[PDB]
Amino acid sequence: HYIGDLVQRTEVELLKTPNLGKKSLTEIKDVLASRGLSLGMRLENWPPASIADE
Amino acid sequence: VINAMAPADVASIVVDEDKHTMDIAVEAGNLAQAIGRNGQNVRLASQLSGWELNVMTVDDLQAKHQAEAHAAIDTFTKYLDIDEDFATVLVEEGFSTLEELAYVPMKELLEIEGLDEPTVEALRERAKNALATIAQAQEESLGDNKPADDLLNLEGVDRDLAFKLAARGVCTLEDLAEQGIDDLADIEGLTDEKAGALIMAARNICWFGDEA
Repeated sequence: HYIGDLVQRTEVELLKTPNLGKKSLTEIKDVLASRGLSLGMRLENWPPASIADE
Repeated sequence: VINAMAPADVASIVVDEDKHTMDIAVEAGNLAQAIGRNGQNVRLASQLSGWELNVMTVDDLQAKHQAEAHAAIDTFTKYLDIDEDFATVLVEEGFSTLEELAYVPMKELLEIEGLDEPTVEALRERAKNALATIAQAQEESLGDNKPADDLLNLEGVDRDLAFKLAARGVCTLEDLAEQGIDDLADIEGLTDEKAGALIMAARNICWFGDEA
């Protein structure tokens, strides 16, 4: 539901599932061109330190 | 044929076209000497005619013999077809079912109790049309452009599954990889997990095609 969950998983792990399509790969590349998501990161589960509970 | 079964006791044999395959027809009691040794008289008598022989048993012949009468019938009846109650009474007297039987005598079935205007002579014509329909089925599997060698030799997919996948415009394995799970979900023969596995296998064959 959140793009943080998309950033938590690798692009190779998403490419190993056929739920994404060929045009969806191009859309994912267009989204990752801004380098805000799908940059190959690893989170704790959800929250960064700036994302703190208060 | 018989002379090649000597020294023993041959009684009958079957035939065919190019590869007739002399099906030796003897009895178990005489088969002991006829066959002699598993790997000796089965090869010596195989080159006798120059082709090859298939030593069988008297009962075996009959067993296979019937396994042929039911099949020009034992094939989901994909030929003429009309009502079934008349079809049973017609196939009772019918020799060798109806599989391509129009090229045979088209006047002895009129002797059958019930032959007004040429309709049974027409029923056989229906069987001929069924053969054309079978050719149309070949068109459905070739007569209308069936899948390529890449899609057909893909592991985890059969010929019917490849035809069902290629019926949506795809022709190659790359074209199947371009399709999605939702696009392949239009065919009820494939499930979402099976279409996902086939799409993943085609994408892996496309991406890792550099490696053998």
